[PDB]
Amino acid sequence: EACGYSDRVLQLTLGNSTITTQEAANSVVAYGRWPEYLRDSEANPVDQPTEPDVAACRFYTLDTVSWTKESRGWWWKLPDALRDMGLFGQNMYYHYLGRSGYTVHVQCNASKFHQGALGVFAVPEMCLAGDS
Amino acid sequence: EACGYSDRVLQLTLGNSTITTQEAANSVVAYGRWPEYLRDSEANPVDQPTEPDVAACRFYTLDTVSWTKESRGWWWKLPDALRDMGLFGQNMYYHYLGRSGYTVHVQCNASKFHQGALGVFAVPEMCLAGDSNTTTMHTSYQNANPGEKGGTFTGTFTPDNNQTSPARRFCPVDYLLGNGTLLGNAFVFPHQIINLRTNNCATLVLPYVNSLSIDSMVKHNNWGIAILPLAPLNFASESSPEIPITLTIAPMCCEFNGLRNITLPRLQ
Amino acid sequence: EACGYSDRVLQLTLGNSTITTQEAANSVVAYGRWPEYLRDSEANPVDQPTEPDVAACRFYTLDTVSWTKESRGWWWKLPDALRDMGLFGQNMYYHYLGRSGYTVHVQCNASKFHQGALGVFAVPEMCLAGDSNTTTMHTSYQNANPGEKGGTFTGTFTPDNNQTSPARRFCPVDYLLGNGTLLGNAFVFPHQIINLRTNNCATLVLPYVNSLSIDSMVKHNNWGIAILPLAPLNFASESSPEIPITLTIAPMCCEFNGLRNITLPRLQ
Amino acid sequence: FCGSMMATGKLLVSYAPPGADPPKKRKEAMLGTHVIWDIGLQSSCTMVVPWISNTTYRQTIDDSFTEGGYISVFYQTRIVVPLSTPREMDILGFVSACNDFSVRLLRDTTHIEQKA
Amino acid sequence: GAQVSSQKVGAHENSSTINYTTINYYRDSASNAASKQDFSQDPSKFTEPIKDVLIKTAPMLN
Amino acid sequence: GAQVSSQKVGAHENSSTINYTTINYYRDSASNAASKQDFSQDPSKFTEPIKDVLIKTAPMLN
Amino acid sequence: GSSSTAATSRDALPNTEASGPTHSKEIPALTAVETGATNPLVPSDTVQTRHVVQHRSRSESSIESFFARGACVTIMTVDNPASTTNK
Amino acid sequence: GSSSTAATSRDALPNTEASGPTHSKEIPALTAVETGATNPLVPSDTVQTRHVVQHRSRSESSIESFFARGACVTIMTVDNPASTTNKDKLFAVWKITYKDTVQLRRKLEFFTYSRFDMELTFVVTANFTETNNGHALNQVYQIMYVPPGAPVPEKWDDYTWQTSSNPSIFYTYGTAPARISVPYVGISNAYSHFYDGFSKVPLKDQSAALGDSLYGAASLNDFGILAVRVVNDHNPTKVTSKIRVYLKPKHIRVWCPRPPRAVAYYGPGVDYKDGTLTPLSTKDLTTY
Ligand SMILES: CCCCCCCCCCCCC/C=C/[C@@H](O)[C@@H](N)CO
Ligand SMILES: *C(=O)CCCCCCCCCCCCC
Ligand SMILES: *C(=O)CCCCCCCCCCCCC
Repeated sequence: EACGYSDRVLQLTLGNSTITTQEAANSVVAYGRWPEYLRDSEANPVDQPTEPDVAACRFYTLDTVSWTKESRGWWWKLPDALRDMGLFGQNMYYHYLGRSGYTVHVQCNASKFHQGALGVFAVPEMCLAGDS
Repeated sequence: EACGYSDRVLQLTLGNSTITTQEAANSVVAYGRWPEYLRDSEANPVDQPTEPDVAACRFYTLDTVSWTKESRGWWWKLPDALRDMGLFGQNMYYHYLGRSGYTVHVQCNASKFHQGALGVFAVPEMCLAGDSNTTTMHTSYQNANPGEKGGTFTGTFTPDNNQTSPARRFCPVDYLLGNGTLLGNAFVFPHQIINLRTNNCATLVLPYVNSLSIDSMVKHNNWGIAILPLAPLNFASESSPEIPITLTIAPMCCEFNGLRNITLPRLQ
Repeated sequence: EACGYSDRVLQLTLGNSTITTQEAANSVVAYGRWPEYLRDSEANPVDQPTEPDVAACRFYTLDTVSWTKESRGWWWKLPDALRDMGLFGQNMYYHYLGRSGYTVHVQCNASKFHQGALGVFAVPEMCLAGDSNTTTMHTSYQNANPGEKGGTFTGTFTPDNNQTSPARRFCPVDYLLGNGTLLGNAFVFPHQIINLRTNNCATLVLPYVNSLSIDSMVKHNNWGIAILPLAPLNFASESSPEIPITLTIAPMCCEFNGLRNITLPRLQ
Repeated sequence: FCGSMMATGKLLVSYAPPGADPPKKRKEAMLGTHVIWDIGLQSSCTMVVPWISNTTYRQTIDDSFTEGGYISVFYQTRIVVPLSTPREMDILGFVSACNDFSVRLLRDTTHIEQKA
Repeated sequence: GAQVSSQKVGAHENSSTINYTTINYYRDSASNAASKQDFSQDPSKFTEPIKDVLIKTAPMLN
Repeated sequence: GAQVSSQKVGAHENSSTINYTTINYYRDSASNAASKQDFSQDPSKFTEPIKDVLIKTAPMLN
Repeated sequence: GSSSTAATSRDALPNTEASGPTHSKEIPALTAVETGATNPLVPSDTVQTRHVVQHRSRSESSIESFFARGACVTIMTVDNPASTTNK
Repeated sequence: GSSSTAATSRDALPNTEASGPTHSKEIPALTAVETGATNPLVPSDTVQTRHVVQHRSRSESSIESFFARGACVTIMTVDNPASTTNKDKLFAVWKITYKDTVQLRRKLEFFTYSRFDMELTFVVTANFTETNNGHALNQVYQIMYVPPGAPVPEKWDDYTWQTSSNPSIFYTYGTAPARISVPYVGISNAYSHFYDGFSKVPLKDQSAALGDSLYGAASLNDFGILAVRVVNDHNPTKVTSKIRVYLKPKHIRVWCPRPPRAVAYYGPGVDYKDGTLTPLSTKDLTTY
């Protein structure tokens, strides 16, 4: 926009939470598919579903980790990582079945004099190798 | 363009070669004239001309020189500088006559903490002054034509005194544009300034200029590329800084006449 | 033409070169196909091709050989034979790929009192037999490609016996077309006969032939030019007569792809 | 280019079709298909290796006859950085196929096995 | 119930589209052979999964 | 999808054109049998490859 | 009766278009992999190309074609001994 | 539904026309072979002919008709020994080609370039090797096609025989000879019966041995190989089998004709060998 608008500067708003960013490389939508509710044609469980909406469909900030010359990398699993997050974890544990999409926002700022590249990946069914 | 497009960011493509730049001060087209083939109304030599096209009309990168606090300036001549460049030099030597335009791209990057200004000039018939005070117009063919490595300017005029065995070469003094005229005025000539704080390089699109429709590329040099430090290189606090100046040039709409056996010049 | 025109008298003109002949037996166009540029529907390499035109598509005259009572025959390979010929060889070596047709003009005059018949043949993929009986397909790149001077045929097969340090070269026997087949049948191939009593020469217009639209001119030779004495040279009564056979060839509708640095082959 | 924002530079990415001496110096590399990459806001630079071959198809194995040529990289000018900044940085490289790209003659791979 | 289709013809003899006839003998789809009459799709969902559509001639980041 | 053609009939019985029926079972042209329905061409490109067309009643060389 | 018979797996890939020189503000070669996307570039974007009619196909690389082959998943061992054998 | 059905290969040759006497300036009989051309003459041009309705055809001499026959290109030998034997179970590996045998090769070689769908037919015969008396249950052969680049088998029973991607034919002894069709698989627009050049360019600046390569030889591995084995486990009594491969070129096209191979073949190239260069026999100039 000659009016000002730009790829690097975004504002995300979900429920009572809002995230701002002046230095972004645009945003990615997995397989070009935006999160959606379960359609009647594709539905399985016959009972009236529980849709928490704004109470759970908002932004939870996990424990901040430290990046250093020594760091080999970090990993998380969904929904596991959010299992203890306010009303979302409560509704997840009270129900036998549950389905959910996510807006993952990884924050990491520094300085024009710092170097480095973080490879941020979203992997379906991320089965990991054991220690035995 | 609200869409993104900008003066500082360009992409030049000729034949199999492409040049990109994120920090340019636009580009200059000598005398507002874009290179072109020889028209029938203006043609002289009656024989079917040789037009190498993509084989020669592409980007050749010459030997990279070093810019320092001490540097007085550098100079090159066209086509001389490209005489040994792939298929372009081959076609130039095999033919009696030849004409060509050029896209001159002078590359020189640094840092937001460096200082300095490179005055990049395209001079038609750039005749330079000799090293002798006892004789004149005596500079030898070998010395007048350095080829790809080009020549350099001096802050001081020091006359060749060896009357017996003369150096027979040029003594181009910086402030006098190496030719008897004041540098401050070189700007009347097609040019661009590489001001470290503003831009990475200089792009000059040169047309075939001359008293004739087509001439002897081996005997005569149509354009002279002069690069002088308008404002001396300077960095943070380092007493002896340094940065490279890489010069990439591409022949354009170039054509040749009078084909025969290859010309083997006495370049040494 | 009641106006004068005739089969025996021709004038060929390519670029800056012109060939005349008052004693020709017409001219032959291989497989009825006149040389042509690579069509879009049949093209492979996506890059803008290099078309030298008049600079390369002209007449080059190779080293003149001598025909005598003793001569068993001569052979050449294209493009190999023209590899060192002006701008054509230069463009061939600078490019990965290249394709070209040819106008082959074999010159050989004598006198109404001389006898003899030269069988001039244009052979596609002219693979020749080696000098070894202990090993096969062993003829070295250097020996398989004589360049302009070409090679020659032998009335007898004499095997390279030096197992330790092999000659690694061809042993082309005349009556077997140097390749395991009977000479008497070589006529199924595009050709002309230079019968001293009837004509001065042989003109063959060859098209680009091959399993591919375009290929490696340096690694692969598309055409083979074989010249054998069908009927032995003979004059008046002289026991050891002699007459020259001059071979002039011109590349046609030729084009090149995959431009890079010049290829410097190990030709010795 | 994974180096710092304060770090400038100009690199020369080259592609030389087979048949000649594999480029060992900018001079030779500059003579073939190439791209002069200028480091700035636009973090990355893409060089397209055009389909330039004698045969309609190449072999998925090392073969003199179906050889593709040479891909080399060089310093057009030189990586320049100010004080208080890292004089050394890493550049990551990625490869992918253009829309004109295809494969044929399905076969079993050597990249995996079952000795036993 | 015969299903007639076109063969994409490779190396033609010194001998107009050529066809091949197919007929299903079984009641269960699973029993059927592979048609090979398949469709291509644009890689977009993987090569350009970004929210804001990208124009190659312009600056990716703006 | 059946392809019906004519048999060039040799030795006829003491028994009007006779025909034979052909049907392609496979999707790949290569799988197909040889039609034998081939064409002839004039030897010219080999027997008379000369630039200037030649008339047999007249002098080859003139 | 007889039933006879958008981009097909066996359709010819896109033709290469003739491309000339360029001196513009448009920067195809320049980009930013950080965004998660892959530069949709083609030969004609970074070099001077000739016009080429493309005949090649992705027929054999299709999901069905890629797996359209019988593969060994196991070797079962059975037998039939003499009545007498103890085993 | 039903689809029913310019000069055809099987069309009757041109009729001979009635020709009378001649006293003219027209000279058909006279010519000049030097021009490279062959005199298009016919009986009626040099002699008095009667009218004849021609029924004869060139049907059987057409390119397809000429090659429309299954030809033996190789004989593969495999076996199935007794578990105990010290020597390895013998499984066959053949590099696909038409040059291991002479007959079909000479025919294809009447031409420089060729194009065609290939039909491979496999005739399998087995037999007992030892003056034994024990028997063997019906054998099942596995003919695996290993294209250039794919893991070539090292053992009659190693992981490669899984053929997850490669095409394999599981033939059952005593049953109608195995058969499969193959398209025009050349990396070129046509098969090259002859290649007047090399796969490598000897570069001065580079060591002699490095730039070296075989004359007339292109892809070190043109079309991969045929790996054959006996699937059945080692049998107390040893049984040796032989696989005869019949090659037939269908839907075929040929370019640039050549003179047939006049002397004994000597390797995959055009090379001839001493003592075989005298094909023709003694016959006097003036003797019928
Ligand atoms: C299960 C059986 C699969 C059979 C697989 C066969 C595929 C390989 C066929 C290659 C055809 C080669 C025919 C002769 C080509 C030679 O003339 C070449 N040197 C010429 O280009
Ligand atoms: C649609 O199929 C009508 C045309 C029928 C053609 C004859 C079918 C050939 C034999 C089919 C019997 C099905 C086998 C269970
Ligand atoms: C066109 O073929 C319609 C007529 C069909 C006639 C019956 C076909 C006979 C059996 C064919 C099945 C094809 C085998 C895969």
